[PDB]
Formats: sequence, structure tokens, C-alpha cells
Amino acid sequence: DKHEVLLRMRAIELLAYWEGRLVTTRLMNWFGLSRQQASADIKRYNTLYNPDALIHDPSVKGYVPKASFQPVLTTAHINEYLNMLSGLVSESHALIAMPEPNLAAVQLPDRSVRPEVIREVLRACRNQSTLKMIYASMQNPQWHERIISPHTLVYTGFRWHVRAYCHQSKQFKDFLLSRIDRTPVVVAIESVDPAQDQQWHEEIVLTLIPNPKLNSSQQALVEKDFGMPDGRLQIPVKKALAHYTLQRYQTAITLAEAEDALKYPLVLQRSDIE
Amino acid sequence: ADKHEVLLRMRAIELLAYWEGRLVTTRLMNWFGLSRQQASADIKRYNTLYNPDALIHDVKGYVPKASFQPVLTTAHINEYLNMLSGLVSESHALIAMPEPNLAAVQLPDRSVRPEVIREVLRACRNQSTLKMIYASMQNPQWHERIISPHTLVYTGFRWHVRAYCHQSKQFKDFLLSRIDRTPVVVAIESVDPAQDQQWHEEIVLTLIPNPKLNSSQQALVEKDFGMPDGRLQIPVKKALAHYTLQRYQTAITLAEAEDALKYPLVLQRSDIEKLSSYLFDQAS
Ligand SMILES: [Cl-]
Repeated sequence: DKHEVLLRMRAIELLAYWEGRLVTTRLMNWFGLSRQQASADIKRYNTLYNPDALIHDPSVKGYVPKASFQPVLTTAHINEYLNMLSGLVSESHALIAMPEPNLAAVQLPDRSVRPEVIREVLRACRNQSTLKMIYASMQNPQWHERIISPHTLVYTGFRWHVRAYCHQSKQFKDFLLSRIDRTPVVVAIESVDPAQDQQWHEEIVLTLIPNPKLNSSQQALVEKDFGMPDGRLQIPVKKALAHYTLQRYQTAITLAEAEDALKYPLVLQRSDIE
Repeated sequence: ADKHEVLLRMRAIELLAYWEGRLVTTRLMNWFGLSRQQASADIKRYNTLYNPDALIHDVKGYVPKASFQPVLTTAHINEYLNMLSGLVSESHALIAMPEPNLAAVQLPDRSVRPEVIREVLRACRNQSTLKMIYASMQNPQWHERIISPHTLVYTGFRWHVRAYCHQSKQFKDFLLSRIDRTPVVVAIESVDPAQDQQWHEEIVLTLIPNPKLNSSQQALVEKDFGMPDGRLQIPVKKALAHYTLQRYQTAITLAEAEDALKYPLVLQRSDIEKLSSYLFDQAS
């Protein structure tokens, strides 16, 4: 089964698992299917993908998941349900998306990343090319020339950057896409092998724990909030993405942050701080 | 004429052209499982019915005309990432790699249970009243709450339901990770969500570069947030204002603001007064 069919199989699984009820009319409205094709899709799911996981409930005039029901196409993350609904309605321009009634999603609409920059940066990552561009940083906020060999575009959840060799500092660094003036241009200067970006290829395990300033009842709640399996979250990450992962989890890194236990219920275990 | 699946192929053509500057027929064929004949028919359709002569053959595929404008998508990079992320199954990963040269930092949620979503969502749709078991940082022992939920909210970090709390007679935010077992529908008359004043009242927050940064530094913050007058104006519901400020990593306190390079973006001092008390909007 190819993309079209699988996306419908995925929608059947998600409606049943997260809503607890699947009616053909929802599938019809989502995909513009006939009632016949929608019914046949539910049959294919209940026959080929998740055998007898769905039970017709004539009362609720719909299908419900059996108590045995486990997803087979999706992970059991609620992220899967939000991603399905968001793909049916694009509102990436909105501060607050409303993919369906009774659901609001807080977004960060990004206007600052130009297509002409992405086009060049992505081509240079694919070609392992070198770029000449105009940049500004907090350290050096006057526009200046930079020569970079990019390997990977990165979305942090807040900002876009490219991981690139800087030919002046001879270091692998993170370059903000919002801070590139005009169109980068390809130059015939030898690029550095991305396999030499140690921080990028080296993995570390971050251990996040409930804030020690919380009482033990409050700590049990933090374990629940983060679905911690054994009183911690262990997150394997590339060294060069570790800082961004911690900010994505809103983890306390600093002493004054960890002191505000209500604001920062999650801290990085000290050994890892080093 | 075009249903979801055809509209997805059209958007994909447009986003590859606009963001990558090149559309290779093999990319289409692999993404949607098309023959070269179906792939070329899709390009012909976008080029005929959607964006007349926007694409030209050249590379085993097509390039945007110099006058190329997107017709199906806003010029937000979010649309490109959304399209790519829809094609692969990576909602579980710390770091998604939706294509070989793009890494996305994600927050996979491990705490929201489907039996809770099933009951809360149905109750939102039905305007029902629920009894449930809840714990807060204030009262971290399990206790009963009686709620009339109206909206599920994802903040970018956590999931909550906006609901009327029948004991406190106040609309509050209940974290979905803090419900134990399955909520039960009860006979109590639900409360009209039209009475949630904080949900219905819109406000406008003003975000500025951190005044501790020098003039040159402040100009880059303006470039980062596409705000060339020096102010970013955020219209938002009062009950979502704190979540918006957090999603933007904005300083709201003096102590926060004092750290310029951690908080380059700050809330205007005169707007602090318009904000609710965060940890009074949270259920007990
Ligand atoms: Cl790529």
C-alpha cells in the first residue's frame, strides 16, 4: 500500500485510538471518499493491518477500539494525533491553530527564513559545497563576510540554523538563517569533510530528574508529567544538539533557574552539567 | 475538483519548487508511490490548473520561473517542514530527520493517555460535566475535581484542558498528565463556555529587543523576529497569553530580562499589568 492508502489507514487508527469512535462520515469529509470506499478502508484496516482491533457499536453508530487495542501504524504519542489533524488544515501562519473545534495549538510562525537562502544552503549541504555569505552575530553585530561548508539544516523548535564549518575560525558552528543577508553564493574553495565535526557525530546521554527542591509528592508528579520510566528521563543526543534539547524540554541549566522549582520542575543531573 | 490526496501532491510540487528551487520527478514518485507517467501528469496539472506556466523543464526535472509566486502555501518555512514531516513516521524521535540534511528537535509526549483524551474530547463536544482524579503542585495528593471542559490546548510543551471547575466556580487549565484513571460523565448541569471571560477577551502583547543589548545587537533581534519598527505585536486570548510568551522564550520578569543574551526578546514593561497570574490560572 502506497502513501494515499496508508494515510487513510493511519487516520482510521488515530480516530479509533485517540477519539474512541470512528464513523465513515469523518473519513468521507477528510479524504472526499464515497461511503463505500470509507467502509472498505475500515475493513482493510480491521483485516490486513490490525486484525479485529475494531468492533462495530450499533448504539454509537460507529466503530470503537476493543480493550486489547494497540496501535500498529503509529507510536502511542499524542503528537501523532495533532500531526494528523494539522496536515488536513494548514495554519502554520497562525499564533493559535484550531485544526478542529475544541482544539487549540500554540505555534511559533516563522517569517524570517527566506526561500533564496534555504535553496542555496540545502544545495550546498547536498553537494558538500562552500558558500560565501554576509552574516552578523551578537559577538560581531556588524555585517561581515563568512565562508562556510554546511552539512545539516537544524530546526530547534524556536529557530532555524545551519551546522557548518567556518573557514576563518576553523571550527564547526551554528549559523542562524534569519541572520544571512541576501543570497549565499557557491565559491570554488575546498569544503571540509563533515565526518570531522566531533561534537555533531559524538553522542551523550542527558539524564533529566525532578528538581531536588520539590518535596517527594511533587517529584512523583514530575515523573508522571514526563512519563519517566524509573524516576528519570535518559535522552541520548548529539553533543552539538544537547543545549537545544534541554531548552526544548524547558530544563533548568543555571543555578538561579534550579532555585525556582515551580518554574523549573526538570533539571539536568549535575554529573552531566560537566 | 481536487480532494485531500491530490491537493497534497500539488502542495508538495509547490513547496519543492519554492524552498528547494528544483522539482525532480523521481522525488514525487518516491514520496507518493507514483509511476513516472502519474508523476509527470501531477506536474502538468499544477503547471496548468494551479500556477499556469510557473515551472519549466531543464536536471531530471523542473525549475520555478523568475516570476514564481506560491498559490497554495504562505511563505513560512513551517509549511516545508510540515510537508516533509507528514511523509515519514518520526513523532517519537528526540531528533527527527525528515530528509537527510534536515534535523528537527522534537518533544515526544509520553504522559497523555488516550482514555483521558477520549472522555475529555467527547465532554467538550457534548458540553458534559466530568468527575476525575487530579493532583497539582499545590495539592499533590489525588483528589476529585468536577469539570465542564470546552477546549484541549497544546502549548508546544504540554497538553491541558480549559474547563469550568465546579467547586472553585472558576475556569482553569487542567494538565492532562495529572488526571488519574478515566474521567466519568456525571448528571450535574454543565456551565456555558460563553462565561469564560479570560478565554474570550483578546489582548495585544508588545515584545521588544532586550534594552540591555547595544543598538547593533537590537537591530539583529528585529531581523530575527521580522519586526522592523522595533515592536512585535501579538494579539492573543488572555487565557493563552502566558503560553504564547513561553513559546517565544520571552522575558516577563526583571531577573529574566537582566540576562540579555538568554532573553534577547522581552515583554514591554507596561504590558505586565494586562497578564493574569499564571499559577492562579492552573487548577489545584
Ligand atoms: Cl536533504
